[PDB]
Amino acid sequence: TLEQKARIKIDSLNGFIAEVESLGKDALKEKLAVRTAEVFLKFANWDENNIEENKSHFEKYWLYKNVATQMAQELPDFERNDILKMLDESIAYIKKIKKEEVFRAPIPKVDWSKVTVGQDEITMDNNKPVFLADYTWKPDTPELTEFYGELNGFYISPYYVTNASGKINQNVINNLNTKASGTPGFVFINNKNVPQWAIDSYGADFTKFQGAPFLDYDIDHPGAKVMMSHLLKGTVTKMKGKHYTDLGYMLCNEPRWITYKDGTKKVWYTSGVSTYTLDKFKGWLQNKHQNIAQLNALWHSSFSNFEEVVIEIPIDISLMGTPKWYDWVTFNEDRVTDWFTWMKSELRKYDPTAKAQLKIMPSFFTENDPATGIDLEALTELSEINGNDVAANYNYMVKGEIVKDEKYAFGWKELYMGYDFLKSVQPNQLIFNSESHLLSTNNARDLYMDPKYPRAVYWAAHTLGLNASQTWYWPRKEDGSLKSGITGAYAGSNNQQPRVTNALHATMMDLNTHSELIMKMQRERKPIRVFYSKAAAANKGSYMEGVFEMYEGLNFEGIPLGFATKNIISKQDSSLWDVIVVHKTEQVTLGELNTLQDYIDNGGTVITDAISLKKNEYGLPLEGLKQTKGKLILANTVAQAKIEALQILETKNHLPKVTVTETNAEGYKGCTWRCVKNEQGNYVLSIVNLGKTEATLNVQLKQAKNGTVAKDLLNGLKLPSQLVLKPYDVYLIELIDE
Repeated sequence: TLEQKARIKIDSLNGFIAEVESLGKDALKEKLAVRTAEVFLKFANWDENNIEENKSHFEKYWLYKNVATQMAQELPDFERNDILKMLDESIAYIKKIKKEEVFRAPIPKVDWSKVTVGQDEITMDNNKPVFLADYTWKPDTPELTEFYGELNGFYISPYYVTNASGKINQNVINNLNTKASGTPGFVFINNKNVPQWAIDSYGADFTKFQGAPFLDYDIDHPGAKVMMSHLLKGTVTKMKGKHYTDLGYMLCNEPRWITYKDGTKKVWYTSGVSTYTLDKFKGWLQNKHQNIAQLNALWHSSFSNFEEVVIEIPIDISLMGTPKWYDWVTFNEDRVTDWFTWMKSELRKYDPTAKAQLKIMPSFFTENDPATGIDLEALTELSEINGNDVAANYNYMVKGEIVKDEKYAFGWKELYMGYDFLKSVQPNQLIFNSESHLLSTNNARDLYMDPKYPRAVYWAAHTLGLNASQTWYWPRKEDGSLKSGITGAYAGSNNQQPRVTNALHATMMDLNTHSELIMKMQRERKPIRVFYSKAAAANKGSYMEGVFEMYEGLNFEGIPLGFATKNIISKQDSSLWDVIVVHKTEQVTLGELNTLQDYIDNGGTVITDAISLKKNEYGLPLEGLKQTKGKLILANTVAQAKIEALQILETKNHLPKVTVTETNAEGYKGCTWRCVKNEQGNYVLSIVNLGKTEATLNVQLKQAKNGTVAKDLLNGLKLPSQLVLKPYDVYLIELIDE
């Protein structure tokens, strides 16, 4: 039987591990293989005995609905055979280790008990930087914490305020009194299960208006603060300085305040707003317009004063582009930011050192979701840790079928644009993906997913700033059964994927081995900033297609990309970059325009196309920019702006000191790369093939005295002049002058 073969493989592998370590080499990756094999052998025996439960889970996901029986029946032998391939791959490699056909540096073993969470790095002893990985709901057992992480945490919810005097649930106080510091983790603030006293006191209106589906109450109702203050006051002083606050206080799980309509189509999570919200909107309208006639001309309204302003919320999406749509969506962003400005300062009263963060989805930003109320920049400014749960799309499920990315190996835009924006707003802060959806999500899933994919995307995520991650997800219990509450997200995901799970932590050991090189790419200057306007975004649903168009054209030059905004220019040192590129940003506020002028007035360079920067948020004409002491370069096409932008770096001497030229059968580059200098002063490249076909790379130094010879840092060999990259392939190489 397959399991009997597998235990034979395990026996041979363990034997090889022992021999290699006796010769003084490191076999920690292969030890991860064996454990992953043991664990999933257990998973598969439970599957075999629970076809009916597994069939019901496969019925919950549309891709597998019609073959649920088939999938549940075949799952145990899928997992077992995946385990065999895993053991074979490891057995072969540990023989190359034994025979010295490869040289792999000892992998550091991350003891979570001996790691320190800094401002922009996590480090273990010896001050070696490290990167942390765990899973959502993984069991806390020795079997799993040895390789799959030891993330700590604490969970609070307004349901713990048991009366209106602010008494906290006693079993929670007992737990908080006896829970030790423990390993590093984060505080989860639930915003559901409003307690009965709040309902009784504040009435039906208190929960009629929601930040659905993860906040169940009216953030603008005065009771909202009374309730949240009670919870924070009664628990947080017990948490101050505990290691389970090291990765912050998560103020909200996937926040959003969706407030638009679409005729008779169902808009998920949308809500109206209370009288309290309209009262703040009126105040906001007073500050924005000054007098009612100005608002009335833009709204085509005829209010006599601001107290008489009326707006229908949810506001229909057909109004997008109108002044009234801009005012609502912008105010909605601001009022949500106000709630978290309040929530943070209340938190600080009880833990003055608290690091705020949110589990924000950056896809609202990269996909330009309408009327969400989420100002990604403004909530990231208020955070000490760059929280998020960004995703990537191995595929796209359309109407219950798999569709692949039309252009690349997988959908990476959300990760690269997302994290580059996070690291432009908070360049000196850690990234903590507290519910990583790089493996699977609502519309991305494949039981048979190629194990090269988790490697590429987690490697990519870490070059971009990722420092710690809780990966979605590990719903399996200790004995291999499943937690109750299994939804459609389960079928096909990582708890049915031995080699996908193996790849993840095996890629983490590569990342940790060479973590100093990764931190150099995370800290690298970002000389080119693509401009982003919330005003353009509010007005044009398709706005982020033109933005990605510019970003995409720049993202394969060995340069880490960044963004610029009004606040980034107003608040940060312009010497941190060389040029700002504007592309297809047709509407901006006057504050945005003048800040871009201030940047040129003080010696900066702006590349823009002719169509941008000439209408305001209401569609009224703006003067655009002028060249003064700095420079203004006009360039309509992505190709021209790319030529102009790279020249500015050339002048300022900020181009990579390495060139990479790529052949592929696609007509565009798909190998994205990074270049930094190591301690011996040799240049090191990280390369990921994002393209859907094989790429040949000619890599050369710029000042080579003898030549350019590349060495594989992962396995210690010299590589051929023409590097070949299959889709998803990952290279970490050092360039030598020979």
